Amino acid sequence: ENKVINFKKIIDSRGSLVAIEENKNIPFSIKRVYYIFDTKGEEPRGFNAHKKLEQVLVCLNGSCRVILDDGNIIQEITLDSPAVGLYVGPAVWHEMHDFSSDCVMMVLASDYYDETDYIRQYDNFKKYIAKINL
Amino acid sequence: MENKVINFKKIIDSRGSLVAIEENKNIPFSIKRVYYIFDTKGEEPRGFNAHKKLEQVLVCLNGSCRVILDDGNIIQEITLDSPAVGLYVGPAVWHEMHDFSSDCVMMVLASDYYDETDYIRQYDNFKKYIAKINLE
Ligand SMILES: Cc1cn([C@H]2C[C@H](O)[C@@H](COP(=O)(O)OP(=O)(O)O)O2)c(=O)[nH]c1=O
Ligand SMILES: Cc1cn([C@H]2C[C@H](O)[C@@H](COP(=O)(O)OP(=O)(O)O)O2)c(=O)[nH]c1=O
Repeated sequence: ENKVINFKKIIDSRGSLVAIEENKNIPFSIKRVYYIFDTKGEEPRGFNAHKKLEQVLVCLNGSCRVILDDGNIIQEITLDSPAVGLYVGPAVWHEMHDFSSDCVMMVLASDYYDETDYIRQYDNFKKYIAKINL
Repeated sequence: MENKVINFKKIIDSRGSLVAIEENKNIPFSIKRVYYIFDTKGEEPRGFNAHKKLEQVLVCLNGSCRVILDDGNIIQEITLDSPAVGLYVGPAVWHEMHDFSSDCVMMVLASDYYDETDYIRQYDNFKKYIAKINLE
């Protein structure tokens, strides 16, 4: 798989614009939108996977280093353009690293926040996969 | 505001800050589209129009921007500059975006897909448009 989504960009004298439509340029319906900013420290994040949740990650400013693990393949990608999406399907583990100081990271979700949809142990993540594989 | 301006609950920890918007929860409508303006330049604005059905929430994710709202009746201006603050733009509300900082990133939550046909690009028209509404 290739989980990158290159969004259609509009350009003019004024700037750039990108539009994201649920079930249009993204495979799911948007129920939530969240973002990280004014970041500090050197601790990364993510380190989990969901069971039902489908999301798309967008680095609206600065850049961030993201790693994805479908259980089969691990893909490291550096997000440094707002016209690039990252699709994090269900059962896909993820981590965000190297956040720029000026970074703004945005996530689009298929569902509302649910602490219970978070698999926080890689090992378990892996286990879960197998079972799926079965 | 008691209506137009929204304050989202923001979370601050050792790693940074985080804001979360949930459709028909912290925002009165259903999220359908999400677009964003970035890498801006020049001294010519954006906006200048109204919608008949489209509802939106503007949010300045980085840098700042000056937005003027006009329900026909009253005019309101507000400088957006904190990702935690949302600006509700209901239907029949004319709007304009100004003074985008160089590092500006404006995001916009919309209730529906892009549709040229729901725009009102003419002030006057907006005015007439309005006028009417009142009647009814
Ligand atoms: C991502 C997200 C987080 N939050 C909350 C939960 C946390 O207390 C904080 C986000 O931190 P989070 O990145 O989920 O890390 P952790 O759970 O390890 O603290 O804000 C929401 O309310 N909604 C969301 O959509
Ligand atoms: C806002 C938006 C615009 N667009 C398109 C419509 C236009 O072709 C282009 C520019 O948007 P807009 O700023 O409204 O253009 P202008 O005022 O110069 O006419 O982007 C989409 O495709 N989807 C969207 O969600």
